[PDB]
Parts: sequence; C-alpha cells; structure tokens
Amino acid sequence: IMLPWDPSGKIGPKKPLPDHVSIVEPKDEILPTTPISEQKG
Amino acid sequence: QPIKLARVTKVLGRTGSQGQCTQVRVEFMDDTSRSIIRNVKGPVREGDVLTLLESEREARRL
Amino acid sequence: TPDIKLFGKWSTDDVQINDISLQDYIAVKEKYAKYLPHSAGRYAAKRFRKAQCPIVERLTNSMMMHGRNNGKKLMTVRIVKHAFEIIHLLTGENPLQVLVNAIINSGPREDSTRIRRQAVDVSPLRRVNQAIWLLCTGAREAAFRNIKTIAECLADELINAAKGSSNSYAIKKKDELERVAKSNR
Amino acid sequence: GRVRTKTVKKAARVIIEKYYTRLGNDFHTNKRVCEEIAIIPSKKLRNKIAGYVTHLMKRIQRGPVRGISIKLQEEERERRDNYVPEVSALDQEIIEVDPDTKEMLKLLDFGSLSNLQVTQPTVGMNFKTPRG
RNA sequence: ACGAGACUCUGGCAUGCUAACUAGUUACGCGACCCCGGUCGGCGUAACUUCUUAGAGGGACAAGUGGCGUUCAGCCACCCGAGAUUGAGCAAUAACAGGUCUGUGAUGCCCUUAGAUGUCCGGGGCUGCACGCGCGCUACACUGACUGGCUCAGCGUGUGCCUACCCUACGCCGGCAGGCGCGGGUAACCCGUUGAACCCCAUUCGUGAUGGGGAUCGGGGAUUGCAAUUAUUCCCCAUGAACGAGGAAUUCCCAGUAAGUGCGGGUCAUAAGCUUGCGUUGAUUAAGUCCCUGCCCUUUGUACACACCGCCCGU
Repeated sequence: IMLPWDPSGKIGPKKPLPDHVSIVEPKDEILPTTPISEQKG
Repeated sequence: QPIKLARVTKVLGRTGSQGQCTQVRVEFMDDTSRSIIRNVKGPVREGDVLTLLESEREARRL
Repeated sequence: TPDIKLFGKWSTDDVQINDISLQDYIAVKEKYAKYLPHSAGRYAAKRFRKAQCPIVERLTNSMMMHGRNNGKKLMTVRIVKHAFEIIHLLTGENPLQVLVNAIINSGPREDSTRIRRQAVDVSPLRRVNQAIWLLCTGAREAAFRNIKTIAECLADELINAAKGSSNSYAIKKKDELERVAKSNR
Repeated sequence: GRVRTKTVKKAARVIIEKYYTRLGNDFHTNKRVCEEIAIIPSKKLRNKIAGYVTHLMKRIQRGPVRGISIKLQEEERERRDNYVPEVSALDQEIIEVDPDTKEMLKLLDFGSLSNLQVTQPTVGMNFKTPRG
C-alpha cells in the first residue's frame, strides 16, 4: 500500500515525494501609474 | 639520408585494431607549407613535435 | 634561497635538453626544480598532468617494482641519491645532465602496431615513459642475485645509456624495436 | 554529463511563467527567489532548478521562447498584429495585366478599365526545369 | 504509471555558527633538572573552542569567461575556489521447474514410529591416500636476511537472563609459553595517549641452495577441557625437504586505486593460512577502440519456437 500524503502525518508521511515541487500560486497584483501616498495619522 | 621533425597542427581521431594509433595532421619544419597525415603510437596533445625516421610514407586516412 | 634551489646538493641550471622535440615533456627546470623528488602526488588525476612531474620523481616512482618493493618511495629516493653521488665521481658531470641525455638517447623514435603489422611514429610522451621504464628495468635485473648493489647498477645503466655505449639493457631494447619496426615499414 | 531531467525543467519553466519580473541573471540572488515561490524538499534539486531558472532567464532577453508566455512578448506580438498601415499594396495605381487577362476581363463588365497596363507578351514558351 | 534520475548514508571544509572535569587548548601559581633562558603525556586553575566529539544551517549550480553547437539540448577548456565526475545503498516489467524441505513450532504428500527413521549416553568418522582439479599462505633472497637503536595509526569489542567463556593495568617468580596477588571498567571515565607492523638509522652476512626457504621430524614444559591419541593451540632445542621467477593457459585492476605491511570484528572452553572492516607506504600505464568476449538500440534475412547446445541431408 502506497500511503497518501498530509502535511501533519495522521494518514501517512509528513515529507512529500522528493521529486514533488509545489510552486505556490500568486495573487492578482494591483499596480498604478499615478503615485499614491498612503499616510494615515 | 635525413632524420626530420614535424609539429602536430590538428588531431584526426584514433585508428588501429584495439584503438591505439592516433591519426594526426603534422606540419614539416623545412617547409611550413608541406603537410602529411601520420599514425602515432602513444598519448598526443595538439601542438607537440614528432621525429619522422622516413619523411616519405603518408598513412591511409578515413 | 633566491640564488638557486639546489637538488639536495645538485645543480638546477646548465642542464640543457639538447633535443628540440622532448623539451616540453622533460621537467628538470625553472618551475619544477625542487629540493627532493618526493611530491604530494596528484599528477595522475588528468591526462597530460603526468608530463609536468619532475623526472627525478618519475625515475623515483619507476624504480619501486615487483611486489616486495611496492610503495617504498623512501628507499628509492635514497637509491637515486646514492646513484647520483656515484655518477659525479665516475663521469665528471652533473648527474641531471647525464640523466637528461640518458632519457633522450633511450626513447624509441618509431614502433610497430597491428592495424597487418605496420610501422608507426612514437609520441614524445611515450618516448620519455619508455626511456625511463627501460632504464629502471635494466638497473632492476642487473642487481638481481649479484654483489653489485642497485645504485651501482643504476649509475652504470645511466652512464652507458648517456654514451650510447651499447652495453645498456635500454639501448639494446631500443635498437631492437627500431630495427623490428623498420622490418615492416 | 550534466543534463537536467524533465522534473527540473517543467518546475523551472512554470517558476518563470508566474514569477518572471522577480528574476535576474546571477544564480545566488534568484536561488533565494526560488525559496518562497517553490516548495522544494531538496537543496540539490533547489540549486539545480535555480541554476536552470537563470539559464532560461538569460535566453529570454535574446528573443523568443519554447512556450513560457512572458507578458511583454504579448504586448509586442499584439502590436505586430493590431497593425494599421497607410495606403499600401492593395491600394495601387498601376496593375500590370497579362495579354489574355485583359480579354478575360473583357468577358466581364470590366473590359476597358481605368488604371491597368497591358504587359507585352513573354515570347520563348519556356517554364519547365530541364530533366536529369 | 514504473525503472534512470531526484532520494538516504558516507568523505572532503567552516579561525563563522552552537556547546563541553567522560575532549582539549592557551595563559597562570607551583615542582623538577637546566648554562637571563629550553623541555616536561609532572601537580593544580581563569578564560577560550584552533585541535576533538555531533548538532543546526550554509556551500556547488556547468554558475563566470572563451570556443563549438543551425540550436535549443548540450560538449570542451580556463578563472575562482574545500570539492568543477568521491564511494555505497535502494533498485522496474517479464522470467529460470536455478539454490534452500539440513534456519524455522512455514510446509502438502509419501515413508517411519517401541523391529525406530523418535530421544540421550560410550566409542569412531567427516582429516582416511597410487591420483586429478579450484581458492589461498610462505617463498625462491643483497631493493635482501639477522641483531640492536629510533617515531607515528584508525575502524571496533568487553563482565553476556541461558551465558561460566569479559577486557585487562600494576608488582613479584619463571629462559619461555605461563603462574601468583592486587586493582580499574557495563566504558570520550579503564585496558589506552590503543608506544601496531612496514618504512627509517646503525651492525654483521657475501652469490654459496648461504645466516635464502622452514616443510617433515625427535625430545621435553604449561594452558583450555570431564577427555587431546589420528599429535587443540602455544614455548624451547635439535632435524634443515622441494624451490634459481614458474609450460600451454589464465585472473583482478585506472587514484589515496593496484601492491606491500600490520591491526580489529565474526567463528571462539581452545582459535585465522578464512571472511568482513580499518589505517599505513604508495605506484606504472590509459582518457581510447570494437580487434577478441559480451551487452543495448535500428534495419535486414530465416525451413529456428524445449528458440543455434536450433533444424536437417545422404551413403
């Protein structure tokens, strides 16, 4: 039985496959052309 | 009879039965125009001198 | 000293490589002229690192052969020392110059190869290797079951081989190979 | 031999696909970018894919891609095919019509048209490659 | 999707990082001799981790430059450096009527079972010797042997539930192998600073089957054991065999590698010509080819499929 994966290790291992690369997703970057000053107090 | 020299200008691979003769383009030191192709026993880097005991024989290329 | 690094008590300069071919593959001079043959090693990592190794060290390493003498470099540096002191008493010349001419006048210029048996030319690095190897083997056999010691046989080999005296084991093997190569050239 | 496996390349390619603008030339600066943007449980694999991210980055500045789709190739490419020229080679003044394209246009409503120039015929009925 | 790779261990370095009476070092008081000064693994100690032990993180990627590469993939150099290809482990699909029923209280069936093929005790045997093969060890010497003198290791083991058989310091007696008191250690604490061999330095020996070689063999002394004869091993003295580098054939091997020389572990009441590990001295030659032997792809041919150790013809 090849054990399934969890970050904890409740069901099986804690380390992923050494060949596994999980490239985490970025957000949608908001960028202006007009300079905004974010001063508050 | 003469004993002549020749400098290795280019290497042309490795021939023989067991892969032991290095085929070499040598350049004479009487005329620096006159080139022949020569079979060499032993390790050869490009840009060293050989002693030719007969300066007439030119080897079979591929 | 910045004057001259004398090989124990021997000369560095006035040691000419009088052949215009083997001048690269003979290390005796200028950058490789040291107090002893014995080095760290590391000349057997790449292909053409073995040529820059000093010949006193090459002839040192070549002299420890046939099982019982394997890895006795402290014995062989001492054999070289004794056989070098002997040459200066017997010849009247720097033993390095007598060695240089012995290596140069021993290396065979042509050889035969199975392509059928065809004569080929010989590389200058093989000429240095075969010259050193034939001289050490001649010294090795000459001092076997004999009262004449190894340094006495080694010096007698290098004097006869510098002269081309024809009593050398190295010259007789050299003249054999060049004649046998010429037989099928 | 130092060939990177498909595992290295198809992790490196998607690292540039998402995070191109963060990356640079030298190996050390964007090995540290590969820390956060990629979960890698192997520092040899980390330095292998980081090393390829730099090599793939160096060749991006020369021009085209395998199929990585950087967002400033798209601006240029779209500007080449959202292209509006001036009066060009479909808005002509002279058309060199053939000896018998004249008399085929005469079959239609466009017999004596305004702006065609009947080319004098090409004598020497010779258009075939010689055999051999 | 598997295998390759990635992976885990190990090796190299780190004056930076963490910590040390079961590791040290530097400086200091004291003690010894010393011709103002050296050595001290002689005593004790206020800092520190360069040496040591094992932790965590870094570090190395063909990354920089130059060629070649249509040209991506890459290849070869050179700089920089602790490394610019360390060494292992793990290891697919499909098989072989390989080997093991003498590892098993895993084992179907067959055969035994008080006429034992069950079980223990007393002896013998696996070693017997006209021969033939394989793995080894010592050598055939002077690059050596014998006798003195000098200076350095690294892997491990240890008082066993059965289980005694540990490891051994120090001091006596014995030529020696050993014996006897008296400790220390369940171990970075003791053996132990593991004073290992070879090598190095000095003596004799002199090409002689010699002080090369140490088989066979006679006599005597302890140890282990309940018991040693067909001699357990080990010590002494005597005996001093073949063998002058090994025919045809043939094995292993490319860097701390081969080879030499020692030391641990297992076996072990007794015990290494074996095996498995460790260090030490340290090479020659090669950076190649498909010529031999074999392996993997692609075409191609086939009367082969227990598949060339195949099939098959005629007198």
